[PDB]
Amino acid sequence: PMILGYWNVRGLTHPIRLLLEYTDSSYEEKRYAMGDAPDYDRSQWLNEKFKLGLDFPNLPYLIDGSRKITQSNAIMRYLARKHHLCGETEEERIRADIVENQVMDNRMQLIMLCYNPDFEKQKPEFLKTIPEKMKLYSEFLGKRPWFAGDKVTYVDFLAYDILDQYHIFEPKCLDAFPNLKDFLARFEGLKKISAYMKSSRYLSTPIFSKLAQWSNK
Amino acid sequence: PMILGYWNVRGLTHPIRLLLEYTDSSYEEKRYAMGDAPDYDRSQWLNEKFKLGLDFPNLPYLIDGSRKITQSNAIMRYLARKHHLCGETEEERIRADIVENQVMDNRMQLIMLCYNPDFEKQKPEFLKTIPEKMKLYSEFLGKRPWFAGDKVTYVDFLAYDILDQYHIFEPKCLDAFPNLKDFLARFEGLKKISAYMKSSRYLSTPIFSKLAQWSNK
Ligand SMILES: N[C@@H](CCC(=O)N[C@@H](CSC1C([N+](=O)[O-])=CC([N+](=O)[O-])C=C1[N+](=O)[O-])C(=O)NCC(=O)O)C(=O)O
Ligand SMILES: N[C@@H](CCC(=O)N[C@@H](CS[C@H]1C([N+](=O)[O-])=C[C@@H]([N+](=O)[O-])C=C1[N+](=O)[O-])C(=O)NCC(=O)O)C(=O)O
Repeated sequence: PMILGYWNVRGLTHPIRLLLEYTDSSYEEKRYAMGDAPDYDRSQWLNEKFKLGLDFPNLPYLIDGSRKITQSNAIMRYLARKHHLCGETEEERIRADIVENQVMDNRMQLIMLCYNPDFEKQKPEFLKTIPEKMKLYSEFLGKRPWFAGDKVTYVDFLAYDILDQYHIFEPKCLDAFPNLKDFLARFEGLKKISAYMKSSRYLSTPIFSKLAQWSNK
Repeated sequence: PMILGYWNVRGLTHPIRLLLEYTDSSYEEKRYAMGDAPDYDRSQWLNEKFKLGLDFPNLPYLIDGSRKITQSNAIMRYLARKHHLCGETEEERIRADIVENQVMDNRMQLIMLCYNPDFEKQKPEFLKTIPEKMKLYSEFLGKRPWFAGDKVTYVDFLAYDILDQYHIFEPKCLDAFPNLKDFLARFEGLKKISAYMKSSRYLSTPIFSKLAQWSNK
C-alpha cells in the first residue's frame, strides 16, 4: 500500500491522515519516535533519512507506488488530484490557494509562540491576536458550507486542522463565530471522519514534540 | 491595470515582479516604506491595510480588476494559470508542488538567521548547512533545462530567486554545482528578464527590511 512517514505527533500532518481516511486509501504509517531529554534522539529517522529515494528528504513523506513525495502541501495536492478534490472553477482555485497558504502562516505563528522559552509570557498577548485571526476566517467562509465553494476540497482538511488547534490553545476563541463552530461540526460529521475519530489510528494529541511548552505530551 | 503592493525591498516578491515582466502584464506597483530603528514606522501600509477589500490583508497583494489576492504563492499560481505556465502532466505538477514548498522552507531558514540579534555568532553554523541544500537542488534539476521539465513554469521563478539570494549571502556556494550556475545563466537569458534587469523597475537589494541584520540597507 501507500506509506505515510512522520513523527508520532499531530504536528502538521493531521490534514494528510484525515484525507487518506476520507478517500478510503490503502495505507500504512511509519510513526518515528524521538528520544527524551537531554539530547532528544532523532536517530530512528536519521538512520534512513537519505535511504528512501526522496528528492528533498523530510517529514512528512508519502510513498505511493513509484511516486515519492515530501512537503505536506505537495502531499495534500497530490491526493487532491488523485481523488478529484480540487476547486473546479477559477474562483474555487483562488480561494483554495489563499487558504492553503494562509493556514501555513497561522501554523508557523503558533509553533513560534509554543517553541519559545517564555511560552507562558506570550500566550497572553498572543490570545490577543486570535479574534482578528478568527474573524478573518469567519468572514471569508460566510454562509458557504465549505471553504472553496459547493463541494468539500482538500483545503477544508487544512482549515479544519488549524481551527481545531487554535480551539485547543484558546478554548473560548470561537464563541463569537458560529459559522466556524458549525464548520468544525460539519467536518467532524463526514461519515469517514467520524469513524476514524473513534478508531485506534486517531492521534489528536500531543501536537508538538516534548520540545515545545504546550501540547507537548 | 493590475496593482502589486509590497515593501520597497526584494524580500519574497521578486518571483512575482519577474513573472509580471515575463508575461508582458500591464501592472503598476506600490512600494511601501518602513521607518528606521528604533520604531521602524509601518504607517504607510497600516494606513490602508484594512481598506483594500482583501480577504486576509497582507503584503504582497495583487489587485486584478475584481480579483484581490494575498499570499505570494497564490499570486504566483494565479498568474501561472492565466498564462499557461503550469505543469501539463501529473509528473510536472508534482515536481512543481515540491519545489514551490522547498523554496519557502529554504527562504524561512535565511530569514530566521537574518532577523536574529545573534546573527554574527549564528552565521558560522548556518554557513555549514549551505552545501547540503545546494546539492539537493542540483541533483533534483539534474540535466533538465527547467525545474518541472522541458518547459519553463512558474516554479523556475521561485527557484531562481532563492538560488540567487543564497549566492549573494555566500558567493562560492554554487562553485561545486555547474548545472545550478547554468540554470541561473539561462533564466537571466530569457528576453523579457534580461530587459527588466536593466530597467528602472529592477530591485535586487536590499533583500530584507530595516529590522534585518544583513542586506537590510
Ligand atoms: N506567507 C505570506 C507571508 C507574507 C508576509 O508575512 N508579509 C510580510 C512581509 S514579507 C517578510 C519580508 N520582508 O518584508 O522583508 C521578507 C521575507 N523574505 O525575505 O522571505 C519574509 C517575510 N516575512 O515576514 O515572512 C508583511 O509585512 N506583511 C504585512 C502585514 O503583516 O501587515 C506570503 O508568502 O505572502
Ligand atoms: N515545509 C515542510 C516542513 C517539514 C518539516 O520541517 N518537518 C519537521 C517536522 S514538522 C515540525 C513540527 N513537529 O514535528 O512538531 C510541527 C510543526 N507544526 O505543528 O506546524 C511544524 C514543524 N516544523 O519544524 O516546521 C521534521 O522533523 N523534518 C525532518 C527533518 O528535518 O529531517 C512540510 O510542509 O512538509
